[PDB]
Amino acid sequence: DSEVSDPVVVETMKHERILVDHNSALRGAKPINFGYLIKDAELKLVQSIKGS
Amino acid sequence: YPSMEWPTSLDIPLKASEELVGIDLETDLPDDPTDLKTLLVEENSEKEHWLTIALAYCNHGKTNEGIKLIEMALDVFQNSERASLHTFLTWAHLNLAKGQSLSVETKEHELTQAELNLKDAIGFDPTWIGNMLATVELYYQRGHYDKALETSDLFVKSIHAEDHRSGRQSKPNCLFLLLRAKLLYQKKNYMASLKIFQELLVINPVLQPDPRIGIGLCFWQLKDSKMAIKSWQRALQLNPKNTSASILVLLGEFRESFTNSTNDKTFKEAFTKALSDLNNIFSENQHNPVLLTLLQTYYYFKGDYQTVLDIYHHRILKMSPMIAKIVLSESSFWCGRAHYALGDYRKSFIMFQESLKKNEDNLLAKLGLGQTQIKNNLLEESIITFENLYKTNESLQELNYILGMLYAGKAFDAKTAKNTSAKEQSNLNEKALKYLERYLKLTLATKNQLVISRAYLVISQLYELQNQYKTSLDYLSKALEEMEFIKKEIPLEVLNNLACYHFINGDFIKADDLFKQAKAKVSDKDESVNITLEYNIARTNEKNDCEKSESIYSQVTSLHPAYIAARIRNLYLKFAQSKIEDSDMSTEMNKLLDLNKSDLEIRSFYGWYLKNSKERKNNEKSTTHNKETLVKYNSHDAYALISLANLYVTIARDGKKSRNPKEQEKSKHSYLKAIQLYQKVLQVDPFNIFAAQGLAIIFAESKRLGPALEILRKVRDSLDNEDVQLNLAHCYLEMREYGKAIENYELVLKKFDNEKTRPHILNLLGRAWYARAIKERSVNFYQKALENAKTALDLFVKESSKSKFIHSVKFNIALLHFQIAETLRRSNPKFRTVQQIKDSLEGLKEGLELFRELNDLKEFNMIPKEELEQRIQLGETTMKSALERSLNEQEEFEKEQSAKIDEARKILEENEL
Amino acid sequence: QEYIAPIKYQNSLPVPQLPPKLLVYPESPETNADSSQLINSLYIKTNVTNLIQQDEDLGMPVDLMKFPGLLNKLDSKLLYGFDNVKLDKDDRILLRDPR
Amino acid sequence: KAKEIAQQEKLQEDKDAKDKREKELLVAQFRRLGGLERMVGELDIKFDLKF
Repeated sequence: DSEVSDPVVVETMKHERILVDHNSALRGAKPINFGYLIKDAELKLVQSIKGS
Repeated sequence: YPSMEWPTSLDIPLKASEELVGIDLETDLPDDPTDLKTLLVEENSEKEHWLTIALAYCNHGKTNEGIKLIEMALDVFQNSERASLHTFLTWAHLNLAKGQSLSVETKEHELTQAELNLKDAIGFDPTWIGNMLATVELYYQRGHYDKALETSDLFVKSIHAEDHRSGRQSKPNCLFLLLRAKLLYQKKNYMASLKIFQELLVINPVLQPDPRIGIGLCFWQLKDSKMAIKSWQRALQLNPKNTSASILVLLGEFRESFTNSTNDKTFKEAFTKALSDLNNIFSENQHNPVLLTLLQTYYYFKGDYQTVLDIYHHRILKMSPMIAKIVLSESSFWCGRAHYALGDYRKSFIMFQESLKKNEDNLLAKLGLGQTQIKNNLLEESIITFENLYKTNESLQELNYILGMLYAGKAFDAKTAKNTSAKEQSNLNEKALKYLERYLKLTLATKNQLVISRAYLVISQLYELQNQYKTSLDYLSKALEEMEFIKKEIPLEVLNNLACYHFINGDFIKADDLFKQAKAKVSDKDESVNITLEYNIARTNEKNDCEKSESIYSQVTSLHPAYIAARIRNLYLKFAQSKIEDSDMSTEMNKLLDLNKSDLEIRSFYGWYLKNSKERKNNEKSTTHNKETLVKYNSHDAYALISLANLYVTIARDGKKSRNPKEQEKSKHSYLKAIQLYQKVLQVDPFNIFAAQGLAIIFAESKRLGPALEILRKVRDSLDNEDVQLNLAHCYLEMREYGKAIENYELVLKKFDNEKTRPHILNLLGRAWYARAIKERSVNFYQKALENAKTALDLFVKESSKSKFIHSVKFNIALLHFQIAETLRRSNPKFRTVQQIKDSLEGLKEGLELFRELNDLKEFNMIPKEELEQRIQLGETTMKSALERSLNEQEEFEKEQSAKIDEARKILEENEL
Repeated sequence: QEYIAPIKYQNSLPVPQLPPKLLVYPESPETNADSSQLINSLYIKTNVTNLIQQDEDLGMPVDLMKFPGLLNKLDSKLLYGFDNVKLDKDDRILLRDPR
Repeated sequence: KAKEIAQQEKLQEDKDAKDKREKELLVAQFRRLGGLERMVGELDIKFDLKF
């Protein structure tokens, strides 16, 4: 089915808070905003790759 | 000090005798004033004695007796004689209209009577000052402060205009000064008003009303309240019967119980004296709104909320239209406080609204309004009111705290939601941080009040959300340090979260110690918190006591299999150490996935497993798995998106190195889909450095090495990783920057002891040294390349790895030996060793042995095996012979030079005298 | 030119690496935004400020019946103040500026 | 003639007296969250009034 019904871990999750998950861990150890690359990759790669 | 007390005796001339009859204006006055009318009409007394007896009546608590005696007097004197008598009556009724415990219609009656008599007197004499002052005071009592002040100004200009019109001047008139000082206090021009009050003090230090009162009022408004109190105390020192000075001193006592108390005992003494003085004054001034609002304060802080409400309802409301609206606002604000304390937030809202209606600048009432809005779950509305208050109170600690917490709650809630964009999240985080840090800066600027440590906890969580965990550590340690400064017990939660912040920073020993403190602060019977604390300890000791971690993991996975993190890391540790058979691993992950198939952490662990093995399950199932994660569970999941983009990049690069029409354009399309996936990840999270690294890799594989290197440098500044260092080295190699390529290759080797990646890095070190060798014809660089390649090959056959790689490094070694031979052969003998040429001949023989083992192998087509044959039978015949020619030349060279020294020997033997 | 060593750039997401778990702090009602203790915190500082103006008369009723000679003998003199006044020190400190 | 090391250690214990009064004021309950009520409730003054 799915996994087994454990009331004692259910109340463990209620009191837990996740420091880092699988997705935030991809920010590294110090925050670097890489949003500008959205523009960069689209002027330096896509338009040069679309020459085909 | 001077005196303007009234004479306590009157002598009236008698008319039968010419002697005098004496009246004590203190005692002798009849209980009904008509008993003196008689005496004043037979002996035809002057009107001034009528006025004197009436003034005595009024100044001894019998103003009605006086108004009626001057009423009687109006029958006795005729037209112009009445002028003074009307002026008196005006000021009489004014003082009846000043009844504090009076009703509203009686006060309007007394003011009507005042202006009746004033219009009469001014008709008889318009320029008598008693009339003129009576006019401005009338305007004052009718709230027309602007008109009162301009009529005072017109009068003052007029009086100077009729002494510079009779040629003289005037020294200041105390009552015009006093009215202008009061009116300037009303216009909130406090400083100006202070000066006038101060001016009066030097002109008349026994003036009534006491100008020290106004001095203190303006000192208090100008934030020198300390001095304010002194002047008020001064006023009570000079006159203990002055009840308003007494009340001002009482207010000073309440304020000084807060400002002057050193500790708890002194505060209790000062507040108890303030309260007993309040009781003493109040039990003879029971309709004083100020004392009633003070009682309200006391009853609120004593928890007696019903009495707060009762005071408002049964006392203040009955007399509300005559209370000054600032005092009424204080009383309605306390009534709202009481309603709030009783959990009746509708009525506390109503009363904070009413308090704001009577004083729009009542700060505490507005804070209460916003709080009642919070209590009614009107969050955005409460934010509106708090921010409108912030527009003019940005330096208020309590307001910065409240707004910081409201916005922190909004940020945390936004984090738990799916549909919160990255800029919504960051804007919320930064707004809450702005407010909370301004709270901290303001609270620490003062040194009387302590920091609410909740602010430290919330700030450290917010900096979690900003990916600044050392700041989290710093702020939470400030919380713990403050707690222990006030000798308060440290919550298990703060120790545990402090240990987590220490873990994320690399201090596993401090984290271990704090997790053990947290667990030491727990009952043995409880197991909900004990599961998380056991996982925390095991997770912290993975790299230092891995045998303890695996035991804890086995216990948590056996007893409580639903605890996911323990399962994931138990399987990770046993897989990464080859402690689990690959069959039983491939079974364990499926039994871990097929019961928690929506757990995105488990899905990402599964994707990692599929990518990592690269044998049992490869890119087919990882493409389907990650697209299942996207199109069925999140579709914004950075992890699955990046794995998809990575597989697209691998198929793109393996399409770009072949020549097949339809199937080199599927590499142009796959680079584009990979770019699109990285771009979407950056839309969801612009701080995702792995998307940046993938884009940089695509930049480098379009031979755009500048941008690729700058992205890889910025990624390395936040990711201490095998791959980013390897990519930096790779990229330096492709820029012909052989020095930095070699530096970064040996760096990635000196950290990150990884055995499956080691031979490839040694082979690329060999490639870099080979590159720097052919571009300087240096045999030392060829030999550095040679040792690197030799150790790479020995490890390739230690691993038993792909014969692709072993053949490639065998070719590399043979090529290097041939290059060494051919570079030594083209060298000046003064730069060679005989033993270096010997070594190069034996190196060339071993190069040819590897070349013929590459030729007879029926699968090696990295060189055409027609170039390979020619170098075999160029190594076999000719090059060899060449390298012995340069060998024989070298030693003949060597011998020749032993020729040369001995000739020098005989020449410097020959040269003696 | 001919040394064989292929270059392979890698991105390679990590294993999730589930760090230690935080615990939600126990509720502290007196430090919420809705706490009355914040209003009390502020009251400690601003305590009785809005009461010092006892009434619309500012605690300072104007009464001409307090001036001998005036209102009975028409003696305006006492309104223009004593000349050559002494000003005791506990009164003289009250002409200072705020601080 | 440097016998004045008695009066430079008078300055330092006067400073730490000043610091002990600052600390005593910080942890005083009447200046802390919820403490003003707690201290008002500990008073032994009994108004006899009903409104």
